[PDB]
Amino acid sequence: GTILPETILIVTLLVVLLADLIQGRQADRWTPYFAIVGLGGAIATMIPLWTQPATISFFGSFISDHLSLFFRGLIALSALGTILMSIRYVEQTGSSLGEFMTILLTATVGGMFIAGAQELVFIFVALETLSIASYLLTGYTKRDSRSNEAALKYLLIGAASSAIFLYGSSLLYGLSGGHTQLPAIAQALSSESLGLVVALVFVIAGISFKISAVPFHQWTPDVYEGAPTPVVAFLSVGSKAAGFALAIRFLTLAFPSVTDQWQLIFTVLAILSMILGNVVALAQTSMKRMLAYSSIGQAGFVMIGFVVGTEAGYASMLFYLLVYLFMNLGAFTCVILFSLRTGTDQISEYAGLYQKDPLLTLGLSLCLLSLGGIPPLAGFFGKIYLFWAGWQAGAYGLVLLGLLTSVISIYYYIRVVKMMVVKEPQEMSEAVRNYPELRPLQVGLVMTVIATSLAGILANPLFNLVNTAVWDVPQ
Amino acid sequence: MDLATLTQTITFFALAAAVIIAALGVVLLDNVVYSAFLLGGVFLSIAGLYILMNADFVSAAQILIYVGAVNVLILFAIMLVNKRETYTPVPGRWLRQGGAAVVSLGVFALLTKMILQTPWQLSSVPPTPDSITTIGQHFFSDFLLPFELASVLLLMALIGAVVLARRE
Amino acid sequence: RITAWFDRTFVDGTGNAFGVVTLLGGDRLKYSTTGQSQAYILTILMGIAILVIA
Amino acid sequence: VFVLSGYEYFLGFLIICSLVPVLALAASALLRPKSGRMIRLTTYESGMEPIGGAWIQFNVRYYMFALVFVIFDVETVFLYPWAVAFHQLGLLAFIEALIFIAILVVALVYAWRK
Amino acid sequence: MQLTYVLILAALLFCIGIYGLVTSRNAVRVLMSIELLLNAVNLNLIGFANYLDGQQIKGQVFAVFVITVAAAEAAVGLAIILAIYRNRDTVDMEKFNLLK
Ligand SMILES: CCCCCCCCCCCCCCCC(=O)OC[C@H](CO[C@@H]1O[C@H](CS(=O)(=O)O)[C@@H](O)[C@H](O)[C@H]1O)OC(=O)CCCCCCCCCCCCCCC
Ligand SMILES: CCCCCCCCCCCCCCCCCC(=O)O[C@@H](COC(=O)CCCCCCCCCCCCCCC)COP(=O)(O)OC[C@H](O)CO
Repeated sequence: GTILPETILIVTLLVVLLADLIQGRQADRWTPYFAIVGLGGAIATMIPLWTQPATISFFGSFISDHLSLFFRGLIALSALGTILMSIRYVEQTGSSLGEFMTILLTATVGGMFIAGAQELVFIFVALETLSIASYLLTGYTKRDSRSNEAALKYLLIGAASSAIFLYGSSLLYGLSGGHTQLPAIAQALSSESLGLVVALVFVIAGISFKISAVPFHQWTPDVYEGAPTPVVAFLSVGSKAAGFALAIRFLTLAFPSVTDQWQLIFTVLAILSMILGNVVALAQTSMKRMLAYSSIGQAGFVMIGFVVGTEAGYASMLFYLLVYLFMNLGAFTCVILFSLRTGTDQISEYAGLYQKDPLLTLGLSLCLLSLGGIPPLAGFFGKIYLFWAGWQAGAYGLVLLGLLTSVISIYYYIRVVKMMVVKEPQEMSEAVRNYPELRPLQVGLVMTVIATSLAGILANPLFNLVNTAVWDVPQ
Repeated sequence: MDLATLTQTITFFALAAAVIIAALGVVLLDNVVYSAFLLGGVFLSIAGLYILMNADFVSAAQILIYVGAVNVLILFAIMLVNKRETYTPVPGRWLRQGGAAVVSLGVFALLTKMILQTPWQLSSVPPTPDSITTIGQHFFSDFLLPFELASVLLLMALIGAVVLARRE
Repeated sequence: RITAWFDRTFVDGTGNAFGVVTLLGGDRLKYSTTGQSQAYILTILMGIAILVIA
Repeated sequence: VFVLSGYEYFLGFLIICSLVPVLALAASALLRPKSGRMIRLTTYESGMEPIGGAWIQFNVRYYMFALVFVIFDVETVFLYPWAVAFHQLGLLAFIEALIFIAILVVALVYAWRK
Repeated sequence: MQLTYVLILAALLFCIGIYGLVTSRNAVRVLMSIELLLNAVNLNLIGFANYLDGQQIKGQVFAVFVITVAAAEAAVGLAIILAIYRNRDTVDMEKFNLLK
């Protein structure tokens, strides 16, 4: 029934099969394309049903409003940016590329389904589809012990988080008679009880694991060091996209907004995220771990968009979640491009890169400064909109903490640009002293870098988009 | 106040005692294979508890999957990883053990208060006996997205597990 | 000779202490990521049953 | 409440069938020679002595053959209510079940190709 | 045999599975504890379906899906454990700590 909203997913699904059968027959294949083409077709399939029809439901089990299309396109674009980086990376490792892109595309399908899902069973199925593929991608490079320990750790944390989320879902199904639907639960239970609070906290425990809200954060620093770096790039953009989409679709629409104790819970988690993820990130030696704690901090920033939900905090949250894509894909593409050439190492080895490779420096400094919130750049306007949507509602303390943490973040984001530019020929690191002198990697790097530098001042075209998406959130 | 209800109560409490003892054996016993078999015991007891709750199909499905597929998998893997168990005691143990114990007891007390406090809607109408045809109707009318996506889930799980457990 | 010394000690130092503290607060709080997945699950379980109390 | 008709027999018969081994094996225990302890209690190694060490040279030969079994064991559970309820469904359920079976067939081909 | 009893039993099984998931040191026992947890969830679902929603049983289909995916997650978890064992040559969960 109304399977039209699925002609965006099934396309990607077809690719999952076609980029798999070709690996069964060929085993030396060009599947990186017709996978980029698959995601391009999936995204181009949204234009016919972004504005032309109204909001539609599959069977009550799926909804295709403008917010759903926004998050689906966001996750598809994250996967498109990750496919580019991971071509020469997992090929340089003695591993296959089709059996990796099938897992990546299945994770993408799960993240795209969880965006527009509005039923307990289907929500669980999409979340678990995402989580299993995330584990498999984290433990892909099975030769390194760090990758295996990271996959084991991530699996043991995520499966427990899913068990808690499932206990919450079962409680939520039992409190409101039957009604596996989300909107049919708000109509059934409309009063705070102990069962509803317990279900709420048990759902939050499984949401915050996805969006990396502390104290549910302690896996990203150990997973970002372990996982293959393009998996980390997809995991910091697409996984947060799916988590925030599910949080909006769940908390707002299912948990009757009469029980807005989750705004208190998320104020707590956002304060704690801003404080921790930016203070501890300040003392790190590897780029991937630094980016992990940075990602925790940025999730804390985003979590002041829908904690003051006022049709402008939601728009601020969505705009920062859109800009975060360009920032982090570009900040991970340069990390991959550096660890590919010779380095394969940490921050201290970046010293002196301005002499040997200036394009990588100009591409990485732009993205780190955007993450820090430097004027005209994609991050400055994102953060300014996040902070004004927070003042305009009444959350003085949250914004006054976000600003101080933004300074703390400017410090350790510019500490890397320090190494990349300062050094004279006597202070180059041992990895740059012998720096040598892959087209998709460069054509993705250039694109994300020119996007993170122009989507700040050319922001008006993608403010109407965010607003028509926010028009769908209930209040 | 009957012979049917007396049997349905005695069997429920027997299966509950079996569940508790086997589930404590799974996690407390020092030998791991005893835990691997008491796990199948847990699964069989829960399969009985389902039958006692008018769910005859899902109990047989559990017996197929849990005590017939997942249990056999766990037994194979427990055999694959035998190295005579030279676990040296670690100092920071009583801390985490005590923390786990207290957090478990507290969460259980909280859940029990929530369960005994909330007024569930019992809806005293006898359930349906033909519980498998209804599940068949819900796979293709209501739960079509999950039924269709479970196939891709199984496929990706197979792919990734063969890749991780491969030998090369 | 007092004022300069003051500037070199009390004012400057007061502006640096903050920074130094923020360094220490990061250097001795990374140890919260202990590297033990069971500890992570304990912190996740301490998240619940506390927000449930508050 | 309990409306599952046929149950009464599965419990009683489960008891009476579990009682068969624990009764034959007890009758055998009552009437049979006592101990035979000293060297009757060794492991059969074709008459020789166990070589020592006694390991197995672990192989994934029997983890993969259980992984692939779990997959299709779940497949059959998903396919049983479709087959039992193939009357009220008719067409458009055959299409979805056929998509399901095609995905599982690609899974089997992937497992058979490696 | 009431709904409250089944729910308390499921909560207690959840408790035991959590204890085993946090305390146990071997690496397969944490997976077995995760299975105990998922069973504690399925018991809630079937109890609610039997008592509250007894005509168009919807907790039982959700339970079928939970069983399916618990099997899948076990199939993946034992693979992860075999991969980590093939390199570290142990399953002592107190030796997979590459940090300070
Ligand atoms: C109308 C029926 C009335 C009774 C029927 C009972 C049938 C079964 C039990 C037979 C009576 C003797 C049983 C005692 C148990 C025991 O073994 O004691 C130990 C002594 C061993 O002697 C002992 O040997 C002992 C050492 S040792 O352990 O045996 O090695 C030693 O301590 C001892 O001094 C020495 O005497 O053995 C016996 O007493 C009998 C054991 C073998 C008897 C087999 C009878 C076969 C009957 C089955 C066929 C019938 C068909 C169906 C009928 C329903
Ligand atoms: C795979 C390994 C095992 C996994 C699962 C194990 C778990 C066991 C399964 C649990 C079984 C469930 C509970 C059984 C229900 C008992 C009560 C009952 O079933 O009600 C029936 C009636 O219940 C009984 O009368 C049974 C009670 C006696 C059973 C006691 C066990 C018998 C023990 C052996 C016999 C001993 C006799 C001599 C004792 C002095 C209903 O009758 P009906 O089927 O005809 O339907 C219509 C009904 O007639 C009227 O409308």
